[PDB]
Amino acid sequence: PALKLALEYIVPCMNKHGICVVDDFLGKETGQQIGDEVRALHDTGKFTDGQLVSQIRGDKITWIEGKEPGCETIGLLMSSMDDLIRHCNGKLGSYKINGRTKAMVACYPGNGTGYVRHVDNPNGDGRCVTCIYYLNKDWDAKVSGGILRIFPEGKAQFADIEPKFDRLLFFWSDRRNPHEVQPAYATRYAITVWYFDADERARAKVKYLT
Ligand SMILES: O=C(NCc1ccc(Oc2ccccc2)cc1)c1cnc(-n2cccn2)nc1O
Ligand SMILES: [Mn+2]
Repeated sequence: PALKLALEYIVPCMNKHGICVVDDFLGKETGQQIGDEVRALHDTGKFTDGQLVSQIRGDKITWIEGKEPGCETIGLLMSSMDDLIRHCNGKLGSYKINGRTKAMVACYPGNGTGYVRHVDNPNGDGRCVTCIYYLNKDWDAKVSGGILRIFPEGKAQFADIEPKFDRLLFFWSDRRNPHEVQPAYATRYAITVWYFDADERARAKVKYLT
């Protein structure tokens, strides 16, 4: 359960490696339901965020609050993510997590598109923990690719994360974990939520106002 999973794995694993994976997070029924909602978003051309603003990502994204009609199971996923982070309260490094972003739903077309190497939060914008959920049924990375490769600072080796179905991924959002998405040869879906550190976000606000 959430508390046991948080205190006995996520907290120790995050403090040791900064990268954490939870498999079969929600179960098959809920996983396929989340997939159905995401596919509905894709089929009705909802991945149009940024499409009206001038400058280059190759994927398509949309932001989900979780309470929109047809997005309820995504909201349920977001609730479960929150339960875990809440049960970690105060024990995740030195962070005091007080908020989060909406869910970013990302679609990778499958024509070799991936995501260039980057750092999620390199300039202290307040994001401390990156949470990704994968909903790709029967993903065989040997053929379909789409592996997320993370290069943790203070490790010799890199960490390869297959976007397997019903998999949850946690990692520090700062310079410790640069990462890239390898080319995708099948439609690849991911849902990402970012949690905020209170004081770092306050410092960021002060910088914006100063
Ligand atoms: O950083 C990102 N996008 C910009 C962003 C994200 C969240 C934000 O929320 C807030 C809101 C308010 C204050 C601070 C942050 C803001 C900007 C971002 C990071 N990785 C990826 N990957 C794609 C594949 C693997 N990784 N794609 C991304 O688009
Ligand atoms: Mn990223």
